[PDB]
Amino acid sequence: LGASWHRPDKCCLGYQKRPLPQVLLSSWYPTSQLCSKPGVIFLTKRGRQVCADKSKDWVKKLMQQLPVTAR
Repeated sequence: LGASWHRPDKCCLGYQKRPLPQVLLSSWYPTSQLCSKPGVIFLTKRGRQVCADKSKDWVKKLMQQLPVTAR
């Protein structure tokens, strides 16, 4: 504990598991590499974040459909 927030557990242990539509998606940001199984989270336009693994199929298309959260 102690400012645990300082630790961004973005390395979602599990992923969406389902293919979401880019019709409402915005972009996607990659997690750290110091994880047991880090992938990439998708930040919908106005929806929410979604952990996914580029390894997937729909997650791959999105990567090409969207750029990446850089800021």
